[PDB]
Amino acid sequence: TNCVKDENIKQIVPKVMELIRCSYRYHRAETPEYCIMVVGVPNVGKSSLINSLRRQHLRTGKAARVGGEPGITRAVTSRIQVCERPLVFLLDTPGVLAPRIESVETGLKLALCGTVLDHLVGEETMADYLLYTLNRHGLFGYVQHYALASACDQIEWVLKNVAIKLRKTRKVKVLTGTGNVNVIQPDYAMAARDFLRTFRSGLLGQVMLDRDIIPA
Amino acid sequence: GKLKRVLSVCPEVFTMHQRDIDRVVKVLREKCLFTAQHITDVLHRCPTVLQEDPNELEYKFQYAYFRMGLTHLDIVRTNFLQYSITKIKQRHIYLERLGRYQTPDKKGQTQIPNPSLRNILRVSEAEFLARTACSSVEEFQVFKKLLDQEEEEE
Amino acid sequence: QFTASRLALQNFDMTYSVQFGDLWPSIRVSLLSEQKYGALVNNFAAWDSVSAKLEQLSAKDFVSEAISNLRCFTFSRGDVSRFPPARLGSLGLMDYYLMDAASLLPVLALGLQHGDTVLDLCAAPGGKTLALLQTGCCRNLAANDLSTSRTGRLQKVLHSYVPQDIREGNQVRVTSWDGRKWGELEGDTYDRVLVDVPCTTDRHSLHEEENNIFQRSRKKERQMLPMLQVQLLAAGLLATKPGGHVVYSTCSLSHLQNEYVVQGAIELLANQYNIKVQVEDLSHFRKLFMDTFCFFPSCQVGELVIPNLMVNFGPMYFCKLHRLP
RNA sequence: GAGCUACCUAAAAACAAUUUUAUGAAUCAACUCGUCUAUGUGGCAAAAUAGUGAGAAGAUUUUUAGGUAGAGGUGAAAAGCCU
RNA sequence: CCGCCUGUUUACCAAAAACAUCACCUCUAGCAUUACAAGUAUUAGAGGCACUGCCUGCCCAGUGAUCACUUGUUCCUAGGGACUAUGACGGCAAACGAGGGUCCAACUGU
RNA sequence: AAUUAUAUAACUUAUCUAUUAUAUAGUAUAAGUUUGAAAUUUCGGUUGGGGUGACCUCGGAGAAAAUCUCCGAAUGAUUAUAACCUAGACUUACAAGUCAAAGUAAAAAUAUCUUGACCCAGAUA
Ligand SMILES: Nc1nc2c(ncn2[C@@H]2O[C@H](COP(=O)(O)OP(=O)(O)NP(=O)(O)O)[C@@H](O)[C@H]2O)c(=O)[nH]1
Ligand SMILES: [Mg+2]
Ligand SMILES: [Mg+2]
Ligand SMILES: [Mg+2]
Ligand SMILES: [Mg+2]
Ligand SMILES: [Mg+2]
Ligand SMILES: [Mg+2]
Ligand SMILES: [Mg+2]
Ligand SMILES: [Mg+2]
Ligand SMILES: [Mg+2]
Ligand SMILES: [Mg+2]
Ligand SMILES: [Mg+2]
Ligand SMILES: [Mg+2]
Ligand SMILES: [Mg+2]
Ligand SMILES: [Mg+2]
Ligand SMILES: [Mg+2]
Ligand SMILES: [Mg+2]
Ligand SMILES: [Mg+2]
Ligand SMILES: [Mg+2]
Ligand SMILES: [Mg+2]
Repeated sequence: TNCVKDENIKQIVPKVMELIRCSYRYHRAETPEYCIMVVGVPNVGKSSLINSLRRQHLRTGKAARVGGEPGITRAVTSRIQVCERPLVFLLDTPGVLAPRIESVETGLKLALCGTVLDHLVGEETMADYLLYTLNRHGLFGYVQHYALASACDQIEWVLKNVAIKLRKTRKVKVLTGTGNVNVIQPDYAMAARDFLRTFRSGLLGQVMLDRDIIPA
Repeated sequence: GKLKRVLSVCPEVFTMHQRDIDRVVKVLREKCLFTAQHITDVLHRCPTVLQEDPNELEYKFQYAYFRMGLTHLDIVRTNFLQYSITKIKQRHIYLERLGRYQTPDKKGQTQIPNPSLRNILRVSEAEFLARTACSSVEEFQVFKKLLDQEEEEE
Repeated sequence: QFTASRLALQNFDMTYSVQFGDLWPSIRVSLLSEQKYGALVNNFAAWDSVSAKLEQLSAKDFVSEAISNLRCFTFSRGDVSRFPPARLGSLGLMDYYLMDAASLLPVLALGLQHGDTVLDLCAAPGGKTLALLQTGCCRNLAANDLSTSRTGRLQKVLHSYVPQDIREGNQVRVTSWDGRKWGELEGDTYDRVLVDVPCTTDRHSLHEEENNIFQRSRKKERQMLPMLQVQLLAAGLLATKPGGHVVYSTCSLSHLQNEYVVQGAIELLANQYNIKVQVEDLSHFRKLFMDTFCFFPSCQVGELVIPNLMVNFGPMYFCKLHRLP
């Protein structure tokens, strides 16, 4: 389902209905309101899904605060009415990742989509990962978008080009052999963010980060 | 043209005393709470309303408003007043018990799709039973008799 | 804040709508509109007098017409007319009892025979108990009801409708004790044991406001009804003599409360007490009363007279159980 | 009791320099306000001081005289203000 | 993230995401000698609401086809006449902010 | 929420004028009705505290007389119709509630079985 453009969101409620019919309800067998609960990792559209169904069926409007950065929804909230005919309510909960991610790569991928705050990874051991997978998967779109000379696979080079294109520079203290000196330099940090923020916006192309793991 | 149709259906608008004309309008505006423009539609669309006891007219509006969920605009646009209470109560109540109708709650929500008010009243009895209620003709005829007794024993 | 009737209506919609499919609409208007009463003559003094007057009103005995010794007058198909209130006869006995025609069928289906002792484990006021008195084929009718107030009513009903000679000291006997305990009190004693368990009384609970089984406080009792019903049915089955017949009757349509109860009882009786009870076919009964009753023919065990605005006699579920040994 | 304060009526005032333009535009004084921290807490002060800040040609600010009064007045609603 | 923006407020613990705001929308009123107003519906008053663009609910007699039936509504008694030629909803726009979260650079006795 | 409400608004009957063939107009007021700006007053009890529920009086059974465990009554039908009067007592804060010899009178002894004050309104004689 695509929350922003309400793709395939209609189908969810019939499946939840049919899925519930097979199960038992015990203590709640007499209640006529079907209350279901949404969970997941941060920035997966979990809060948005509340609003997309809130409108698609009830045609009322946004009810849960939808935000780009992870951590917007903090505590388990009250029910939010979603439909009237089946009378379906939703419980919204904060995104939980894991006490321990499995591998350094999964954790690196899990930051690509925006699930974990980027500064916990630095945003420099992650921009590199984009160039690898972007080149590996063949999506040579950053060259055209950033008007780069030609394809490359080195962060220092591409981020040098991206920084110049965006006209962004810093005053950075470097430590030479005769003592610290402050030298104006191109923003490698800023380019990494913008390079990440373009990828996540989908203007760099469609990706399948987990590839050759799904086929098998 | 509004006067032309009004005069034909209700010739006595000119001849009725100012008491009757004022009383009908006062109810529509002071009690029913129809907007100034809507009232004109009521007078023109259903001229016969001018000949109905104010209290009787008010009841008809109340029944729809509260016991059917129709909005002010719905009543005006569908010429709801032109119908007779006896027919209204029979058709609505029949469905309200069959489970094919429901009175919107506080939120305005209904757990079933109420059929169009046109279907409730505009269509013929055979059309109403076959499609909206999917019931046999006889059962309705029996229901009409039972309905009357409840009124008598009310 | 739904009232007890609101909850009863709400609960019925979710369950019954699935049980019957597309008949729920029909079955739903019948329960909320009105009921149809069938008059039963007292057969003691006015056995002829009441019959003549009722016929002039066009009411006809459905039991007698079907045969074409109980006789109960009901109006014609689709006729909504009522019955004039019962009056005290010349002899001092009421003219007739007005009851739901459906209530009579269990009694009529119980296959009463002369010289048969009959037990009513839960004898509700009048109803089936009064009808059994009307038929002369009784020796020692017994009646019980856990509550004492209703039995007080039962005694008045008997008094006004049964001559004192028939209701002699031992001819009838009214004891207000528990029904499940009856399994031990007597055993293999009464040939026929009519057992009408306390039920949800759909038609009543919808209209009724006071003492409604669907009240939130009474939730405790409502859940446990299937358990209590099984125990009461088990008590009667033990009491019936070898080769005896019992009829399990219930006012509701909840399959959990009508069809499984009898099957349940059978298994519990089959295992714990090492006895076998075999059901008796009532299909012939089904075909006889088609004209003046509306029942859906899909009940695995027993029969179930759904209501219908054309007829409205119901709702009842009567199952007949014969003890093979 | 409207010499405080809220709003209003009438008659009057103030706004440098710089850049934009042709402005409830910009930088920033006078002026208006009171963001954040510290001091103070019978204190200089029954709400201040010192810094740091927001606006600063406008729905700006200020002066004088008049009006609305408690079952009420006033209110860009804080149940604010009315010594 | 929230609010369109400059503005406004709980003098003395809250300056804000609250209030106002142009724009948009609904309702009420056909009129003069003390307010509205020495005005007249392109006006006035009461009240709601971000704008712009984009979207879709209602509602829009039925079938023949500007024509006839079936309906509908009335009466006279089940018969006979009379009459009937488009939206309330969502989704998003830069600029600005002593608003509330976050990051990096620099900077430092934190 | 209860009790009001010549705030405004409306109608109706009078009152007072105009007219007119009876009649339609108006109205320094009175009496109604409708509308409700307002006004006055109140916020029973028991329940770790908050939803809902519930429960509050009397009678029957157990614990066995302090709180707990259970059923019922705000009557019911039957009837011989069950009078008046008057010792001594029971019960009891008060209030209410019980039993009853003797005498007289009706008849030809008998009522059998299982509950709300005062005030204020009524009804008949
Ligand atoms: N392109 C795209 N963006 C989406 C979609 N759904 C959500 N987003 C983006 O994801 C963000 C919203 O995330 P949200 O719905 O709050 O999800 P969440 O998991 O509940 N948030 P949290 O991290 O607090 O747990 C916004 O940046 C929004 O634009 C989608 O279907 N497509
Ligand atoms: Mg002043
Ligand atoms: Mg200047
Ligand atoms: Mg400026
Ligand atoms: Mg400044
Ligand atoms: Mg500024
Ligand atoms: Mg102000
Ligand atoms: Mg407020
Ligand atoms: Mg003061
Ligand atoms: Mg703002
Ligand atoms: Mg500002
Ligand atoms: Mg303050
Ligand atoms: Mg201030
Ligand atoms: Mg501020
Ligand atoms: Mg402050
Ligand atoms: Mg606001
Ligand atoms: Mg601010
Ligand atoms: Mg740093
Ligand atoms: Mg005393
Ligand atoms: Mg004596």
